[PDB]
Amino acid sequence: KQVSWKLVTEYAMETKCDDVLLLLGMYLEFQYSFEMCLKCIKKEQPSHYKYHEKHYANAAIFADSKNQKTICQQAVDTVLAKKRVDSLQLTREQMLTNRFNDLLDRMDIMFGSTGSADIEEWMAGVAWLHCLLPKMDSVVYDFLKCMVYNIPKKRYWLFKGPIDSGKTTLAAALLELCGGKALNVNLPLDRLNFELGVAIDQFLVVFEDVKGTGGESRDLPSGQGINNLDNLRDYLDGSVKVNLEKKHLNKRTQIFPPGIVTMNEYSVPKTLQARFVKQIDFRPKDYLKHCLERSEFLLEKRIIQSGIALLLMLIWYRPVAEFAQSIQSRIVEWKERLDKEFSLSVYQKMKFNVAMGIGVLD
Amino acid sequence: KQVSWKLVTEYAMETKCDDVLLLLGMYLEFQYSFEMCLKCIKKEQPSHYKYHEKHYANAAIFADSKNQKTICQQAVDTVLAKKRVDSLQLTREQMLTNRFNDLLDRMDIMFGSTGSADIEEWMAGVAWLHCLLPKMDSVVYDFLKCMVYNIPKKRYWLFKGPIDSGKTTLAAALLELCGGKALNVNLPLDRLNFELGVAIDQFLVVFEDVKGTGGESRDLPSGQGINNLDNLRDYLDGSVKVNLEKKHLNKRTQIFPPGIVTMNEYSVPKTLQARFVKQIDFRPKDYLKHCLERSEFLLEKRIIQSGIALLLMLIWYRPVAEFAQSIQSRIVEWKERLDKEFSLSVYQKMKFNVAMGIGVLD
Amino acid sequence: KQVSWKLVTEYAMETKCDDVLLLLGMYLEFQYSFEMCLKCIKKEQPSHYKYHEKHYANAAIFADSKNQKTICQQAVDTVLAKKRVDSLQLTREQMLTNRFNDLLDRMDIMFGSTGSADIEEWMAGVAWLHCLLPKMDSVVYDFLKCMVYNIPKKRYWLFKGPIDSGKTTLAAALLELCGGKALNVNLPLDRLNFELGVAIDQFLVVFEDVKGTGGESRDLPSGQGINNLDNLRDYLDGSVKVNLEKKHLNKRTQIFPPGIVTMNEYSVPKTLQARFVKQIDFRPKDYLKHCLERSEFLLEKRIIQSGIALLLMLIWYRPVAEFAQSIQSRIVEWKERLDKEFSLSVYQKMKFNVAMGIGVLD
Amino acid sequence: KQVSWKLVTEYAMETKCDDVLLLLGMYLEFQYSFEMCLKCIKKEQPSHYKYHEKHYANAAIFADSKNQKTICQQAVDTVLAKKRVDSLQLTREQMLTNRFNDLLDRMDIMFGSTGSADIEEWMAGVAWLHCLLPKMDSVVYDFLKCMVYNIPKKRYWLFKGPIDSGKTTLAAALLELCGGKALNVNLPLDRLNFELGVAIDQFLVVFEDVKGTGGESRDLPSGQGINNLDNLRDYLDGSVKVNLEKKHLNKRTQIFPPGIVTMNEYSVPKTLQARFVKQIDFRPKDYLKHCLERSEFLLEKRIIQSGIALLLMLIWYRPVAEFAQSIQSRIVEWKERLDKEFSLSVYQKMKFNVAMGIGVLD
Amino acid sequence: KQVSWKLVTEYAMETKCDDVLLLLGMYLEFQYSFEMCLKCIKKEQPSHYKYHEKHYANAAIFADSKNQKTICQQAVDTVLAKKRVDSLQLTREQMLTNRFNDLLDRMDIMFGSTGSADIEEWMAGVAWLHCLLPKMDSVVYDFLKCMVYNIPKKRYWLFKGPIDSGKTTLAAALLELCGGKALNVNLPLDRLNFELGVAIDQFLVVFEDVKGTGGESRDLPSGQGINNLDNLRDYLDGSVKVNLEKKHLNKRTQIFPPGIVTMNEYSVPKTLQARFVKQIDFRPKDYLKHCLERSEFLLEKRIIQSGIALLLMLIWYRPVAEFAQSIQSRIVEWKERLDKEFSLSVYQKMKFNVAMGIGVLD
DNA sequence: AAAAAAAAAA
DNA sequence: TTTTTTTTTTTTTTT
Ligand SMILES: Nc1ncnc2c1ncn2[C@@H]1O[C@H](COP(=O)(O)OP(=O)(O)NP(=O)(O)O)[C@@H](O)[C@H]1O
Ligand SMILES: Nc1ncnc2c1ncn2[C@@H]1O[C@H](COP(=O)(O)OP(=O)(O)NP(=O)(O)O)[C@@H](O)[C@H]1O
Ligand SMILES: Nc1ncnc2c1ncn2[C@@H]1O[C@H](COP(=O)(O)OP(=O)(O)NP(=O)(O)O)[C@@H](O)[C@H]1O
Ligand SMILES: Nc1ncnc2c1ncn2[C@@H]1O[C@H](COP(=O)(O)OP(=O)(O)NP(=O)(O)O)[C@@H](O)[C@H]1O
Ligand SMILES: Nc1ncnc2c1ncn2[C@@H]1O[C@H](COP(=O)(O)OP(=O)(O)NP(=O)(O)O)[C@@H](O)[C@H]1O
Ligand SMILES: [Mg+2]
Ligand SMILES: [Mg+2]
Ligand SMILES: [Mg+2]
Ligand SMILES: [Mg+2]
Repeated sequence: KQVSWKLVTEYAMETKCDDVLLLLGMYLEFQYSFEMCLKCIKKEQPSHYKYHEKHYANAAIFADSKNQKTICQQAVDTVLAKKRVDSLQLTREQMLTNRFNDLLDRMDIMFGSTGSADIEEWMAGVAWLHCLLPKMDSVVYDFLKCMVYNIPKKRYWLFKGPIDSGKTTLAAALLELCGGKALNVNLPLDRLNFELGVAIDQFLVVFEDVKGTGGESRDLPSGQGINNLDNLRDYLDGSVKVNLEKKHLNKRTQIFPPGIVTMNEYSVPKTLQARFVKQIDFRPKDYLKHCLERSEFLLEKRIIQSGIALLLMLIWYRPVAEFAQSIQSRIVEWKERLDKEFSLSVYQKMKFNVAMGIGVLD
Repeated sequence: KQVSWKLVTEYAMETKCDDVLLLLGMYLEFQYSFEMCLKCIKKEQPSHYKYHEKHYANAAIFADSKNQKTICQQAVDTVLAKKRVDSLQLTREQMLTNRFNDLLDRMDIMFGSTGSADIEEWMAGVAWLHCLLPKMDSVVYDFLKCMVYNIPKKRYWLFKGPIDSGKTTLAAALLELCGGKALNVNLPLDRLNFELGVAIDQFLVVFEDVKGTGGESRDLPSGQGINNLDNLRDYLDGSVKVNLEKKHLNKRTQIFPPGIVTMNEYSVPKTLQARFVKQIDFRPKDYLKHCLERSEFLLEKRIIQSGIALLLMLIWYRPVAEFAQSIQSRIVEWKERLDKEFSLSVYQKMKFNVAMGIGVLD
Repeated sequence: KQVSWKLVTEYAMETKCDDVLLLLGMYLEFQYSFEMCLKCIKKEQPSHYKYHEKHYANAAIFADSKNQKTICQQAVDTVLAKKRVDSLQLTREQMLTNRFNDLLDRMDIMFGSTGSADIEEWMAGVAWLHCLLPKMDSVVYDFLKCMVYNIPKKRYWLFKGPIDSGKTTLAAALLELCGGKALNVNLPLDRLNFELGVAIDQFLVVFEDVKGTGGESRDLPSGQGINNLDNLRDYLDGSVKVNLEKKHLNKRTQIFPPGIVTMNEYSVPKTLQARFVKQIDFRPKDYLKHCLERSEFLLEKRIIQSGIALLLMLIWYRPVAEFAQSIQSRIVEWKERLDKEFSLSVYQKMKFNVAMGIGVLD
Repeated sequence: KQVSWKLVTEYAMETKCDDVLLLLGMYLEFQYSFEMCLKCIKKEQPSHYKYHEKHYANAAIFADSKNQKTICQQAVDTVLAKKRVDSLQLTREQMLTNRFNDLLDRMDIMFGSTGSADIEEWMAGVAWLHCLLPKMDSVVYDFLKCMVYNIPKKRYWLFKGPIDSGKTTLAAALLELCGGKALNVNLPLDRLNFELGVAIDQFLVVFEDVKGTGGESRDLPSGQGINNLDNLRDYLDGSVKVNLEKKHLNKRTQIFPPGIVTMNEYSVPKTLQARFVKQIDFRPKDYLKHCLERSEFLLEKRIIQSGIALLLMLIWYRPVAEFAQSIQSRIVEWKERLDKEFSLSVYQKMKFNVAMGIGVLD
Repeated sequence: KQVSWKLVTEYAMETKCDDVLLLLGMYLEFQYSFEMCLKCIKKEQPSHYKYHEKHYANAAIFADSKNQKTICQQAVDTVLAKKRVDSLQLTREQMLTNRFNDLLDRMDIMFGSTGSADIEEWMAGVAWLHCLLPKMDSVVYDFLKCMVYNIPKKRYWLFKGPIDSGKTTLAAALLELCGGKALNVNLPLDRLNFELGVAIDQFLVVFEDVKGTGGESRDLPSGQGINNLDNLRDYLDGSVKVNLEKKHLNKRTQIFPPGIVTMNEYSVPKTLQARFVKQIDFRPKDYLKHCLERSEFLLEKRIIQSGIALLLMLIWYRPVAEFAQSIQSRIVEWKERLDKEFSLSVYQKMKFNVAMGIGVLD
């Protein structure tokens, strides 16, 4: 009997593999007899134990096949095809709702019986993040609205401030919450062309720690990053479709995604400042630093960087009526869960602990 | 049974699908039965609900196929071949007439009972756009005439003015009305051959926010753009055929499209000014800014940069005899629809509100 | 039943089609039955209505085939192979005679019952174009003599003059008269490889706008152009073969074609200038500008740029003995036809109108 | 009978072979009959004598086959697929435990009856290494734990010190112990992309002697290293997934490995210093120099550079409980072997010897 | 019946086609029936009329083939393989003997019964070339011997003299006879290494117009050629193999080819002078100056710069025994053709006329 | 070399 | 017609 190419494509669609080698490796694991397999007995990785029993019959025939990478490439092309359909056909609020469901699925595994995560530690991350900027929940919601509305010159936010002020921390958390890519535009213009091609069909880009000039009076070393962004100001506007490029593929024409620019206090040209709708001035705080070294699980488990921490913040602080109709059902359930496991008094003591620089759980 | 490559060519041709991954994605959605399909029920996308019932039988066989991307490649090659033939064989009047028919089809769906667009909001777009440049309806007709009369060396228009003056706004509207591609020539000169290759068989190009050398007082960052356009000088002239590159394809040779250059008050060489038949000076106006702040639907729905806003402007202001004979009958219907839904007095109140800087609809 | 690949190759040879997508586009239009075919009934395009009835039966089978672009590649390669053979085999007067013969075929369909041109406008172009230089008929006979004789180190002519001097209008007409290609050599020297590849099997190349060095005293931007040409000095001399790379293919070696350099008043190094045969100093005239201004049809119909206008000028001025003995059979027919259209009086009158700076007509 | 592609993939997996030509050469060795095979009788290389008898039947049929590289490519693709699966799915503690197992498998061969090496020479390495830096066993355990926890922005170490001070010695030993590659960030900034592409799927990286711009007054050569490294801030941070590229391969998105920066006493900008957890001030020891001059087998055998000498240090000094529970069995066996072969007095004498700069083994 | 790929390969080997399109194009011309076709009847191209007769049957079946480019590619690959075997395995005498045979067969086409070239003008070329130096036939014959023997040190010749002394004329004639290439060593040292890469696999190289440094006390432009060339000592001597690199390609090792230095009369250092075996003082001759003007067809068809003109000089002046035994039969035929058309008295009169400045050939 | 685009075998 | 094998370019290097 022949290998079903349909079942490989179905597995790739269910797990959302863009990576042809990862799909090959995953599916080859399904060779071995389901009745005994240690990974399913451990329930180690969910993209295995949920799928092995279904795919075992096909994976045994797949292992005999002489064209295995051709099968996996078609399956990856089917996942890339659906992603390009979704980008052109979904409303941008549907795209965010789809990302929130994927994060809520990940939360259901993390905080259940199987998962390692302790919501007490993750909500301590919510408390630490809510102390970073004034009215942080409103900041997050206003960012989401901006990324959803995609208003044709009002699409980018600027994060500015010293070393260890929290810019990359909040940017990486918003990058996981919305989904997107990080781009390093400090590299020279002849390689920059392929860096920008990583934005093809993405929801956000974050331009991380871009360097200007005129910094040596502050011992900030100069670089080309801000001169590179001002050559790309066509891409930051998003009024017209730009032509993105990746190796061997012909150019794709699209509106370049919304995003965040993070920098130290270099000077920004007025032409580029015109592209940024809002600037957030991050300031280092002594108590946030003292709190983190007494609360090291926040850094080790990467809680303060995680989109799941900002999503928990939105669940805790925002009204139900702000979420899209599809997720409001799951959101109401998560609000009940947080009010069951924390009183307001535990959370208010967590924020008091942060302001004192004491360990968040103390 | 057997997969029909012909039917995929029909769907690609009717959808006018240039992208192999988009065609693959869309056609695979037809594999599910149209008796239950929620997107046929909801009628969310016209590229689906019109076609699914016809293509279900073939999409079920396509989903079992091992050739899937090869089937899609030939269909896409047929759509690109149809554009090649049209680009050589049609007069520029007929090419523009076809683009107007395509926009009028889209207007019918958009302003019909199935559609989401309030015609009153888009006619407020016509009012805002008409206040940007004096005699803008004549500017638009003069531009269309200029792009149809592909007169060598009298082919390109220059847009000049400060930050937030309207250059990108109007160029983006003309780009959608006429059809064309935006090009960035601020990137370095070794890489531009593949940027210029996007102009193959396009009706217009727009060279967007290109940067001058010098002029670093006034805080304008210098860049290669204007020198790169003084290079490439025969591309702008269009007396001679230029040679254009796509990856894995031989050098296509054609007269490079006419177009617009938008730039931010840099100094232009006399050699390059000799290529531009008309310069438009965009000037920032306080009342347009305050009008937009109070009538934000214009930016959220992207009305003021849409080709449909300019097409509605031409339908309102130009006499029918200036449109092509084939499209007269459809345009008389639209003039009747606008005069039915709008008096002149409602529209003159809209223009009065724009000059007042209050909300255009108030 | 099978496709005849030989009928597709016969169509490509008949129409001299060397673009693979254009051949696919053209031949697919034959799949509809010719008896109701509007494009045949209207006789719009000769490349369709001549051939549809013959190729219909094969195009129906071709439309069902699964390897359509392979069939077209072989047909295109047959046409490119003929162009390659005739480039190496033909005596260089037969090359120019062949090029005249299908310019005369092109004229014969322009001015016929299905025609779309006025001989008075095209001869008004001849009258205008004859004014541009002293004894223009002798100059074009000198140029064509140089291009057929192709004497080593005596192969190129230099056109210099300020803005709007006529050098591109004449080079573009000579380009169409000989059927060369225009090469932009202002790109970086390491990336001219595929652009010089366009010169393979051509009769001329025109170096439109080679930017020089030291133009600042004249407000002329500098660039790589002249220094690239001086690094191509062996290509200009033509004493040795050069190795030209073009894609889907191995490299072709040939003596590089002769040609024209057009140049806006830059400083030129003696090592370059010393090996052009003749420099023509173009300069503007007030009466030509007012004449073109008062007779817009010349520009709109591309008359003054056209090698058909220069070919008509050769009919009107040169003895019948100058043309090749084989083409004289067509030249003598056009000779009597132009006398039948125009007396010397109306020609001299329009020569006077040009000299008076009034509209060339009447 | 047909060739088993499965048995080749099995050989590739058991050998961990990811070079197509090496796999082809290795499997072609097996075609010659087992009973006669001189490589099996001499027990030359374990990758042959273990596997030949099993694969001879298949290798004879492989040696006749016409698609030998296609067979090996799939087998190499299967090994690379497992590497990419394990890269995403393992915890970093398991990655390090798998590396320690592969090292202990090497140690079995090195110090066994067939082995080629003397434990006393290698343990003299442990004594020389422990004297290089104070509390070296804690420094190495703290390093392992730092690379395993991978705390963002708290995950690179700085090895700073003058000429000949042991930096590259310890870095090479740590790089073999953990696995990883060295990077030369001093290259011109265009090359930097393909340098950084070496970090793909690696557990560590080391930046070997990054040169700065300062310190000409202390006789340190200027270079671009520190300036290039400060462009890579987000690569050192590890908060965001950076987009690495190899030659011709498309961009792969991952968290950049943690690691070590080695440099002479150039000045470090505060933005780059803020990304290093620990500065280890390496300084030259008179006694280590006089010791190596009289114990040169350490250099000849490459003992002090080797991760096996650092692993022996960890087996000697650290409690059993600090190792992963999977490998504790082997660690306990190796502690008993070391206590059997070396009295503490033998090791004490070695350290007293190197402290005096006497030959370690005296 | 099936196409013989062997007959296509045989045609390519007998025509020496490196070119896949030229092979395809010529072979398709054989598809027409031999009894009637015009190119045969004209006897115009020997690469057709010799071969069409036998290849007709194969070309008819080849015209129906679907593989046409694949067949020609294999045939061309055989001719390239033939060249690479000959390149590595021939003696240097055989390489020159093959160049001679190709030139004699090219001569026999030019001068035969179906000829196209006036043997008297080419013999006036011999008379003008012989007058350029004392004992020119000994200069030519000894130079050929030097390049053939390729003796270390005794390997380069210095062509020195005033401006307009014929130095580049004679070097160009020797290049075409021996099959070399020309180099520009004047460049600053940076790009010199890619310039030396021109020499890979060439038989002979010429250093064209080597500018010296010290001469500009006179009108001689000071340049770096001599001091560059002094440093290239190992390339000149040819004792040891040197690395050569073509752009974008890896280095190859070979003995750098023998050659000529062409110089204006700069001072030469003693160390460079030792590496030339002979210096030729070219001097200006007024009677040759006036002879050129009175005979200019020599320049118009470059007879006095063609390799065939020097080969005619060797055929006229040198004995049969000095030519290679393989070619002596064709040389005896060619000697008799010159003897029967030119008496020594008529040829001596040509030399006398040249010596008198009489350009008339008589 | 690695991939995209393209052609041959049974 | 189903299934496997082949060619060529891009990229990279270069400036
Ligand atoms: N506001 C803050 N006050 C004190 N410590 C902070 C703050 N924000 C972040 N940190 C600490 O600094 C580390 C790095 O934060 P990060 O967001 O990368 O700083 P940043 O503003 O991006 N600095 P940089 O990227 O170097 O300009 C975090 O892991 C925290 O330990
Ligand atoms: N003439 C105008 N006066 C005031 N506001 C305007 C005007 N035109 C446009 N705007 C505002 O400017 C925004 C951007 O316009 P846009 O056409 O992109 O500017 P521009 O002239 O291209 N500036 P820039 O691209 O930076 O050179 C619009 O979204 C409006 O909010
Ligand atoms: N001798 C002339 N005097 C005045 N106008 C002229 C003359 N020749 C041409 N023109 C006008 O100049 C326009 C462009 O001529 P063209 O030969 O393309 O310019 P040019 O000299 O090449 N300019 P440039 O390419 O910038 O050097 C034509 O379309 C005419 O309108
Ligand atoms: N701490 C030390 N004191 C004295 N000699 C040492 C020390 N460590 C190493 N050596 C010797 O120095 C040699 C080079 O050591 P290595 O670790 O490569 O130096 P390094 O610090 O990397 N030098 P550099 O790379 O120039 O900064 C070793 O082979 C030893 O012979
Ligand atoms: N003895 C002679 N005296 C003067 N002119 C001559 C003589 N012999 C030949 N010529 C002509 O000299 C011209 C230039 O010679 P050529 O060899 O091209 O330059 P050259 O001698 O290399 N000068 P240069 O390159 O500046 O060193 C040719 O066109 C010859 O026809
Ligand atoms: Mg940062
Ligand atoms: Mg703009
Ligand atoms: Mg011009
Ligand atoms: Mg070192």
